Amino acid sequence: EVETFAFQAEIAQLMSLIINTFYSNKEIFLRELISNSSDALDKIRYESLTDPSKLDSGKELHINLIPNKQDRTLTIVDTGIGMTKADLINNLGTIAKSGTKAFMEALQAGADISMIGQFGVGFYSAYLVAEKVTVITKHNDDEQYAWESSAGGSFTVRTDTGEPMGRGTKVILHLKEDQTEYLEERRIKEIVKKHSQFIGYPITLFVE
Amino acid sequence: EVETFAFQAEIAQLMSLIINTFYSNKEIFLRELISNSSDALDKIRYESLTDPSKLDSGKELHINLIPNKQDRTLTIVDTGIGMTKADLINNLGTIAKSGTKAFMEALQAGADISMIGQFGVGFYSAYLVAEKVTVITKHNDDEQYAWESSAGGSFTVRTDTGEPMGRGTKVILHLKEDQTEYLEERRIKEIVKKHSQFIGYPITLFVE
Ligand SMILES: CCc1cc(-c2[nH]nc(C)c2-c2ccc3c(c2)OCCO3)c(O)cc1O
Ligand SMILES: CCc1cc(-c2[nH]nc(C)c2-c2ccc3c(c2)OCCO3)c(O)cc1O
Repeated sequence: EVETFAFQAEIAQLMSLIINTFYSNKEIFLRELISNSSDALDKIRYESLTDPSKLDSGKELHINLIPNKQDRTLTIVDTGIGMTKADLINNLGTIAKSGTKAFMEALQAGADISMIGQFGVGFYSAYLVAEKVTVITKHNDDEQYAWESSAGGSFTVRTDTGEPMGRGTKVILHLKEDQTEYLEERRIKEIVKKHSQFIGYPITLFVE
Repeated sequence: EVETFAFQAEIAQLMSLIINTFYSNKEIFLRELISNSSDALDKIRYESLTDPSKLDSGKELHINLIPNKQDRTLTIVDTGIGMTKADLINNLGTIAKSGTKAFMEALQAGADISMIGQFGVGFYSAYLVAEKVTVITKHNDDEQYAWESSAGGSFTVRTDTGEPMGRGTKVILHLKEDQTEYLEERRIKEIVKKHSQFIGYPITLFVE
């Protein structure tokens, strides 16, 4: 079973600006995703302080960067708090309607696209480099869900068959044809060091 | 009634490093506090999307910067989600034990003190400029509380008498004698523009 939803008008607009604006500094997508992972990891660490049982679905709090040159996907996995079905539908837990409006007004007054994360909508920077994004997520209070979108104004949500992840969020970037540099090991390392060097959780870059 | 608590050893250590390390770029305290306010504002905006009644304690989502040269205090107020008594006691809702350890290890490997916010413990950067910090907070699910500390290994929590704030968090910096520059209007504006220029919520700098 697959449900299909329209993005709110404001998120459709944000997505179109990211996809259609000429902007060469596309590499900032990664620190935005890493920063999202870090926030979700913070959240599970804090909840676990009063209820250790929240970590029964995995004690290790970390981030994995997984390139696959065959599928042309870059995957950012964390073992953070994950998301419920309702959070996913509700702009992946972001304040995207108000965040987008504030971001637009900022762009009018001298901001640029790399400041997107300052408005709580950094997730959508994914579309700087990816033609399609799949988000798989598992919250302690819910089943595993798969969100997906190639933009165009719509996204799907379904229950995720098979591969149970325990707890956390997985962002699979199906990369644009001309953005394959972000599957190269030295490129990913360079970007982590440039933008995400000092982070509260370990980051493992998988090799192929 | 006043309760007195010991900081966990790790937070006592973080606090001592901030107070005793020679580090001239003290002005970053403000963007860390503004960034905390922004996160709390994000949180109430998101909760309000499924339950509008969460905003009955105030619809306006903003940040106020209030200097007072007579009391020598700089106060950062927001109308964010606020904090419960347990959050306050639990390192003001931060992941400060793990955050501190990660921050220390980062400092050993080329980080500096301005990266403190990357470890979820930016609040304590307050002690770069303040001899005593008072935090007043009001969550929808609780009464108004006052947290306070002049470091030295301890903090107090009490119920807050009188001045009800509706909803949010108030950080009153009782500034060190030699740090009065942060009460000057042009100094505060300069710092907001340098470090907190593009933020998802309005910031009002009160005049005297
Ligand atoms: C789809 C975007 C995304 C979300 C998460 C994530 N998992 N669990 C949570 C609560 C989050 C999350 C949600 C919203 C958000 C986040 C993180 O960063 C702060 C403000 O916006 C994540 O871990 C990675 C990620 O790329
Ligand atoms: C005492 C530190 C502080 C806290 C808040 C605040 N109010 N409500 C909440 C949930 C928060 C908060 C708590 C922890 C935290 C915050 C924000 O920034 C992200 C991670 O660490 C705040 O609004 C301002 C502020 O200076």
